[PDB]
Formats: sequence, C-alpha cells, structure tokens
Amino acid sequence: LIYLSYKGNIWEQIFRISFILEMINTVPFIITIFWPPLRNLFIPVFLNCWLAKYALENMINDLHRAIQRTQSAMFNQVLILICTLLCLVFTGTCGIQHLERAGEKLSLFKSFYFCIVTFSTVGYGDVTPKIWPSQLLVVIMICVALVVLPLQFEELVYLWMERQKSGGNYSR
Amino acid sequence: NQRSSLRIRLFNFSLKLLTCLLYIVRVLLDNPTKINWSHIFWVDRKLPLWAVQVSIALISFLETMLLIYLSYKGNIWEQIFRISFILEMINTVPFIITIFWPPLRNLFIPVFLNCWLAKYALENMINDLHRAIQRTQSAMFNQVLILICTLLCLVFTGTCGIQHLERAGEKLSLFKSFYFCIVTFSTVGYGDVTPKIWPSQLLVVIMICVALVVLPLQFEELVYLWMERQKSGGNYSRHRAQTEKHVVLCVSSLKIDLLMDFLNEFYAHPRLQDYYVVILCPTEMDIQVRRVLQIPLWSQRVIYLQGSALKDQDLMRAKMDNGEACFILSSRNEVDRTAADHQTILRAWAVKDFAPNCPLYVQILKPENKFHVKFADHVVCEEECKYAMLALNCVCPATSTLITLLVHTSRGQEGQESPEQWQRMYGRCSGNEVYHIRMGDSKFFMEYEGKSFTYAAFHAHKKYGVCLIGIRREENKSILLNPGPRHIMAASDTCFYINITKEENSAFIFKQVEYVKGYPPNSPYIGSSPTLCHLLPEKAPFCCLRLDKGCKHNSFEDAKAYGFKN
Amino acid sequence: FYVNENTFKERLKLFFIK
Amino acid sequence: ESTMSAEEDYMADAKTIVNVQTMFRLFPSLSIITELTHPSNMRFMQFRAKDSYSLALSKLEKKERENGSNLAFMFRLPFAAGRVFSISMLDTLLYQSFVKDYMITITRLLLGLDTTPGSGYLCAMKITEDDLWIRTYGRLFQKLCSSSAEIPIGIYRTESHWISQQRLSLYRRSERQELS
Amino acid sequence: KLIIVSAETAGNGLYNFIVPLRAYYRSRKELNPIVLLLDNKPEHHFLEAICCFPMVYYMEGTIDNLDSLLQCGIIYADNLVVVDKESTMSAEEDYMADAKTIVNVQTMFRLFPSLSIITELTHPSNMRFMQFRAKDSYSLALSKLEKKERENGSNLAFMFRLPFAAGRVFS
Amino acid sequence: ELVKNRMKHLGLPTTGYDEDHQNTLSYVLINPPPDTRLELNDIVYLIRSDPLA
Repeated sequence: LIYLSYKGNIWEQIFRISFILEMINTVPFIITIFWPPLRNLFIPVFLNCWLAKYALENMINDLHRAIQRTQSAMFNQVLILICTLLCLVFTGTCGIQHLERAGEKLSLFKSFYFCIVTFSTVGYGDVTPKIWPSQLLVVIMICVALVVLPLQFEELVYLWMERQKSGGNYSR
Repeated sequence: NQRSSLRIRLFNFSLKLLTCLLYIVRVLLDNPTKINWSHIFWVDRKLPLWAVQVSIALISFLETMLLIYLSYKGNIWEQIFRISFILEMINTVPFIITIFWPPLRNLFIPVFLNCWLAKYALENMINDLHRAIQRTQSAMFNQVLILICTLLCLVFTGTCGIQHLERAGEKLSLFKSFYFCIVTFSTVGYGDVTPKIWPSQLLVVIMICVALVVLPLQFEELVYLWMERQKSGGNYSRHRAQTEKHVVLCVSSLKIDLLMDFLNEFYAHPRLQDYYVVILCPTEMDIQVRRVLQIPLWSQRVIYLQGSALKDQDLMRAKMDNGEACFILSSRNEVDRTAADHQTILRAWAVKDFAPNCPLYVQILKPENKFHVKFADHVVCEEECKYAMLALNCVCPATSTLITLLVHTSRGQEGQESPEQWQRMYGRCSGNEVYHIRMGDSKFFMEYEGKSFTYAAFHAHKKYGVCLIGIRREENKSILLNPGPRHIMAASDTCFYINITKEENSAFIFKQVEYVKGYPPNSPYIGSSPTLCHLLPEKAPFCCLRLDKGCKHNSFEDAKAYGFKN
Repeated sequence: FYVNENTFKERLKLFFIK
Repeated sequence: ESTMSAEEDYMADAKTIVNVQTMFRLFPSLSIITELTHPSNMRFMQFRAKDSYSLALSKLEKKERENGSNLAFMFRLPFAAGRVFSISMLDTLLYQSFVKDYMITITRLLLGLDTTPGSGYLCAMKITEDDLWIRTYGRLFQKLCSSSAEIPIGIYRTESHWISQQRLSLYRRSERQELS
Repeated sequence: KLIIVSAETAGNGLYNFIVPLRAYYRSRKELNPIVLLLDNKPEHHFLEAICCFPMVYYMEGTIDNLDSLLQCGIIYADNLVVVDKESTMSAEEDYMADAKTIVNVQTMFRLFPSLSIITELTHPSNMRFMQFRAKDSYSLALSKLEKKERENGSNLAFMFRLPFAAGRVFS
Repeated sequence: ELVKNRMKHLGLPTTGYDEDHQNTLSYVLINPPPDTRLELNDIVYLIRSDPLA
C-alpha cells in the first residue's frame, strides 16, 4: 500500500496510527520466525481490533461513489460507533486480564465485568486491581473512557434519533 | 516587552515546577485509635532538598515584591487580596521563616500549590504572543495546553494533599493516592483505597465538590476547542509542501455539483494523480461534501481548510507560494452578480500580492470584469463563453454539446454495456479530447514534413483515426485553427489533434440595404475582442431597432410586416 | 492507455485502491 | 438573473421549464435552445406521456456515476441534441487548463471570439439527398479536404425513434386541435 | 486644471469640501474649478449653499460609466476625488464594503496614469488592493516591515504602505 | 483608442490626451533636520501668515 500511494513523504505514512499499531503487532510475529525461543513471548495482538475498525471505515466509504445514499449513510455510520464501543471494551478486557495474571488472577469474563463497571462509573470494588502495572492501566482506561464514550453515545443517539424524524423506508 | 518579558515568565515557571519536582523527590525518599498529628506537621526533610526550596522561595518572594512596585495604581488591597498573591504568601513566607528559626526546617509547608502559580505563569506567558493580534490556529492549541494544565494541577494538588493526610493512618504511597484521586474524580468509587481519618475525610469531601464543578466544564471546553480545530483548522505543513506537489482551490461555498466535477477532471490525468488539492473556503464543512472527503481516494488527496483567500493568515495555512496552482471561482447563484465578481478580483489581487510566482487560474461571470484580472495566466468568462454557444447553436446544430464533451476528460468505456447501437458509439466518441505534440517528436505525424497541413489531416484520420485542428509556430505564440494547403509543416510545429487517448499513452493503436465589413465602433466592455461583422453603412437610430412601435422611418408594428428573408 | 494503465504499479493500484 | 439565486434547485429554473413546455406543445416545429443553472433540472425539460427512453436512459447514467464517470448527464436526451446547455458544463474547461495551457485559446478560436488573422470557424454542411453519393465519413473527408481545404470534427445525426353543429365540434376537439 | 469629486448624494459634507478650497487666502488665478459627479440628483438645501461659490458645477452618472467622466473633462483634470458612498458603507465583510470603489479606481489607474487620484476607504484593511500591478517589487517588501512593526507594538503599521504615504488614500 | 473613439462620439477634441506615464515612489517627511537636502520637485508644506493682518 505504501508503493501505491507514495507522494513524496514517507514520514507522512509511517508516523500515522494505523501503521504504528501494525508494527507493534505484526513485527514481533516476524521476529518469532527467526528467533526460536521467543514463541512464548507476549505480543499484544488485541490492538488489531482498532485495525479492523480502520478497515471497516475504509470498507464502508467505498459505497459513497454513488454520492447520494442518505438512509444507508446513517446505519453504516452507526455500525462504526458500535465498533468503537466494543473495541474500546475489548482492549480494556484483554489488557486488564493480562496484567492481573501477576496477582489476583482474573478470567476473561471477570475482566469484562470489571471493565464495563469501570466505564459506567459505578465502581462496585468487587473486582479490583492490586498490582503496579494494572493500577496504571485502569487509570489510563478511565481517562480514555470518560472522554471518548460519552461523545460516542451522544453521537450514536444523534444518528439514531435523526433516523426517526428524517428516515423511514416503506419496504419491499 | 516581547522578548525580555517572556524569559522572566519561563524563569518563574521553571522555578515553580522545580519546587513541585523537589516535592516529588522528598516523598519518595522520606518515609516513616488516636490520630498522630505529628506526621502531618513534622516532616523529616533533607537539608539539600530544603535549602534549594528556600532559595527558590526567596527569588519568587522578591519577584512578587518587585512586580507590585511596577504596577501600583493607587490600591494595594487590589493586589494583595488576589489568589496569585495569597498562594505565594502561603508557600514562600514559611520558607523565609525557616531561615530565621532553626527548629522549623522539619515543619510542613504546602509547596505543592505552586502548581497553580505555574499555571498562572503559563497563562501570563502564552498571552504575550497575542501582540501580533491575529493568530487563529496558535490560539486554539495554546488555549488547550492551559486546559490540560488545569486537569493535571487539580490532580497533583489532590494526590499530594490526600497522600500527606493519610500518613496519620492507613499510609498510602504517592502512586496509590494518584490511583485514589483519579478514581474519585471519575465518580467510579471502587473503595479499594479509602480515607479513614478526620482531616482526610474532609479533604475528599472538598476534592469531590471541586472536581464535579470544574472538571466537566474543563473537558467540555477542551472538546469544544478540539472539535473546532477539525472543522475550522487544518494546516498544510512545510515538510509536506516542500516535498510534495500542491494545488489550492479558492471558493465562496463548495457543493457536490462543483467539487465532484473538479476532482474527477483533475485526477483523470495520469501525471496529476500524485498532486494534493487544498481548499480555501470561508463557510464551514457541509453535510454532503463531508461524505466525499471521507472516501479512501480523496481522504489522502483533498485537504479542506476553512478561511477566505483574502486574509494572509489563511494563505499561510494552504501555503500558496510553494504550490503550483491557485484556482479562483466566482460564486454562482448568489443574490448579487457584480458583488460576486468584485470579490474574485480582490482574491486575484490578494493571491498575486502574497505569491507572485503562482500561475493564477480564475473564473469570472460578467465580461466587464475580465480586464481587471487580465494579468492572470488563464481566464474563463462565463458570460462570454455561454452566449457564444447559443449563437453557434443557431448556425450549427449542437455546438453546446460539441464543446462540453471535448473539455470533459473521459475515456471510451461509457455506455458499452447498453444495448443500443448509437449509445455505444456516442459514449466512445465522447471520450475524445484535445492534445498537443510537435511534428518531429510525434509518431503520428512523422512522414508529413514536406507535405501540407490538409494532406496530413486526411492520412492521419485514414490510417490512425486522429484528425488535426490547428498548428502553432515556433515564433508565433498564437494558435492557428485549420490552415489551407498554404501552410507546410516543419520539424517543430505543435500539432493540435483530437483523439480518444493521448499519443504518448496510446501504444495500443500502433501495435494493434448594402453592408460593409468593419470592426464595431462601440464596444460595451473594455477587454473585448474586435471582429469584422458585416456592419451597416449608416449608423442606425435607436427608434428603428424597436419592432413594436413603427417610427417615422419604416412604420412596421410586427416582425412579419418587415418581410424577413431566411 | 499503455503508459498510465498498463504498468506494474497501476495494475496493483487499480486492484487495491481504484 | 433574478431567478438565478434560489434556495432549491427546482425553483431556480421552474418558470423557464414551464414556459418552454407550452412552446414545446404549441410549436413542435420550433427548435429551442434552453438554459439551466443546474443540470439537475434536465429531466423536466421535454416532457411527454410516452416514458419509453425516460426510465431507460436514467438507468444507465446512474450506473455510470457508480462506475466513476465524469459525464453522467451525457446520455440524457435533451443535452445530446443541443437543446439544453448549462454554465457548469464548461466550468471543467478551467480545471483542464492546468495541464493544457492552450485549451482556453483553442476553445475561443472554435467559438469565434479571439479570432487571429490566420484562423478558422465552425460551419454546418447538411448531408442532403445529393450528398448521399458519398456513403462513409472517410470518403467525406476526401471531397471536403481536396476541393475546398476543409476539415471535419464530427457529425450530428437525427434518427427516427350554430346550435347543433357548433356544440358537437367543440366536444370532440382534441388538445392539438385546441392549441392550433 | 480641473478638480472632480465623486459621491452618492450631495450632502452637507460636500459643502465642507468646497469652503476650505474656495478661500480668500487662496489666489484668484490659482482657483481650481470643481465638478461634483453624483449618483443621485442634488436637493435645494445643497444647491442654494454651493450656488454662491464661483465656477463650481455638478453632473449626473458614476465613475463606472466612462461616458459620464469624459463629459466632466477628466483628461486635463488634476485630481479625481473618490469618496465612500453611503449605501456601500454598511457591509458584513471588510472587502465588500469597498469593492466597487477599488475596481472603478483600478480602471482609472490604467486608463489615465497622469490623473492623480484621492481615494477613500472605510477600513484601512483594503489598502493592499488600491494600486495593483504585475511588478510586486515593494508589495511583499513593505508588507514584511509593517507586520514586524505591529509585533513590536507600533501605532502606525499601515504608514509604510505606499498608497497612504503618497496621499492617494485616506480613511 | 477606447477613449479617443468615445471622445468623437461625445464631440470633443483628442489633441491633449497624452499630455503621460507614471512610475514614482512618494512620501512625506514632517519637520526634518536642517541638514536634509532638497531634491527636484519636492513640494514643501507652508504655514502662511494672515493676508489681512
């Protein structure tokens, strides 16, 4: 893809987020081919969730070559807003589940309970982090959640409520 | 001052961060029912960590003393009762007391509140850059930097404050308090870490009240400034502009009708596909146009930047001086025609004053406004061309269509799937497009040097199917549409021809009352083209031009009474 | 279109992007 | 100029369309050269109860715009005949002028505005029953070029595709009979 | 040599033009004639005041119409005086407030380079459009200094702009 | 030629049309030092005395 759309600057393409998340995930798997002891080493492949979202946004907007499609624009834009909510949770679940292995060993479902509680600002304290890295992750996850998620829901509700007034299709 | 002031702000700003930095150091180094108030008041600080904070306190104490002498305008109560002075006297004066009194070095001084004094230095520092008045993009980023500081300094005061009081009972570290603080501000409330002491309970009660009022207003103002930079802002950088190709589009208000015709035309060519198309426009991003720029193709290519072409700051965003083109377009379907054309003249002059080397492409509605933008490289008057089509549509059948299909760049793959005979050939012939190549260089027109223009035209269309239109000489800059047999070809004569594809790309073809002639005296506009038009011998009166009322010359009421031949 | 369309780059560019 | 400025695309050129539609019925022999601000109002230009090519031509141009075509409106019938023309159709001219400096000058020489001493002009030779002697466009190129030093650009085709007596006469009178 | 003035209406301000020009301290042989070019027809409040002063006239039309100017005798006229027209004063943008006064002066600048002009502007922001050429020698050079002056804290930034220093422009 | 043709339409002589082209930088020095040299065609501002008194 770099060879196709190279327009002078390679620093323009490398420093983007989609490329960095690729090199964080894919390059360690290439290192495990050459090095035999590093197969057990951890690679954070879970961040491919956001690369899958970047694929969906790129996929969805190929349908706007016809220009006018007002009803299809609203539903497909809502589909991306659902992905952002899920992929933020998936990164949180995987991340907290991985670090809690050190102490107080949680399963995948207990981390999903823990994550969706912390993002909702309920704070039961039934499941908690008690390790130096996991504490710092949850501090970051709350800051990312409290900025992004309310903007995601209110934009989601905007697109959902606009389809009621404007939209409506008499089906085949 | 501009330069001499700013260094003193950075000097105080750095010293105030250094005291807070030294506070982080001593917490990590120094470490140790009823409440032990000893741990709140007495604090076993190190002598070097103490001595540096005192020297900083004396400097910052004297700066507030000196600043009062400068801006004393009657009232000292006006300056003392402010928050910046009170936070100074809470922090710095106890450090001065520890110089005179020897047992009070271990006594606690809340130096952490210098965080807000550092913020007051930053606001004072940042606003020294608004002596130039206009800096719209720099205003947004630097204002966001202060909103980040308020969030951090509120947390820092919370962390330090709760960490200090919890020494009495349930002794938390600096990181555990940071976990505790950011949890309490977020309204999660785990209760994994908690306060269990009389002072610490009261602090957390205050910290929640300060957090729940301030922080949501900070985030929503932060998001306002962040989201406004997306629509309004956007800067085409130096690193991008110097390396890459770059083109600007000045316009009043974009639409799908205007933009898609431009983007398809511009990127139809092979050599133009690497270029970047920047927009300049005073109005905001439309709902329709945002879908077009979101598409993978035009997401990389097109860069919509808000701001008019008249202001020189918006030209520094696009960076026209670097770019190879500056399109200007008149606002069609506007309430006033003359005002719209007058704006494109001012845009043309605004562009030429800033960037002289850019080739200025311009579109104007009315023909009278052509003269004022005749300095520009390429001009297309809408009224001149429009009415010319309609005049030719009377003599020739459909010149309106003829010219439209030539200028629109397409290739022969339109309506091929359709079942009709005419429609396949119509869309194929619609792909035709005017090109220009020299005689000697062209593989089409090799063995036609000695022969005439007319002779070459037949044999080109017979063999290849590529008809000629006209020739441009070496000396003459003018284009000459169809010479007769008199014009003989040369080695380097630019032949204009019509073909579906250009020669250099197309390898697939090779392998596979009396009247008197004169110029009309009264031209209604300045920059007009004089031509011979079969003028009348006598200059007619204004009455005889009207049909409806027959004057004392030729009394005819209707047009049929004249008896028009043809 | 021999120069534009028929190349090693543009064959891949049409397949991926365009 | 008064009706140029409008909020909707329809009300910008409503009255020009409706007044042409009366002229289309009243005088079918009369050829018209209508103008439109937007090419979106093409579909309302000539109107009938036939609807034979109305849906068929609309299918192709919508499929053309999906494929990534510059000229979608091309296949619309009023435009191809030269009856309709818009200002936005030759807006493309200025954008093409970046790659081709000559393009503006060569366009005006065809139109007959910027006529230099050594220049030409557009003409129209109708192929009558006498001209059928020549059958092909290639052989037409010979006669024009050899005799009078003329060069053709293209072609424009036209394919085929008191009490008692007074009362009863007005009732049976058709719409075409009323207009006459 | 003739003086010629352009305005929307013959207001009581244009009386205050003619008073300091026609003065006892000015010489009789030096007395420059005056012609008030006007869009609208003047009222009798103006006419009775101006009547008494010597060799002052008025004429209809605009600066846009070249026919209107040549009747007034702009060829041997010393000073054209374009004034801010009251209808165009009120505008949302700074550009459209004085667009037509700039464009009509730009034709007069090319047609009659010998003719000195005294143009008016509502805002001094429209200074850069006043006299325009394809030279651009001092256009960028003078713009560099006045922007650097405004950063230093100068009252007169527009000073160094060339049209102002010559007295051709005033606001 | 545009003006000269229009002058004959109105009915005026085109004798002193040229009497022509301008390329001169200009400015104003308010109260300079006494050593400043005076060039050709430098119009000085003068506060005259009262004609009567």
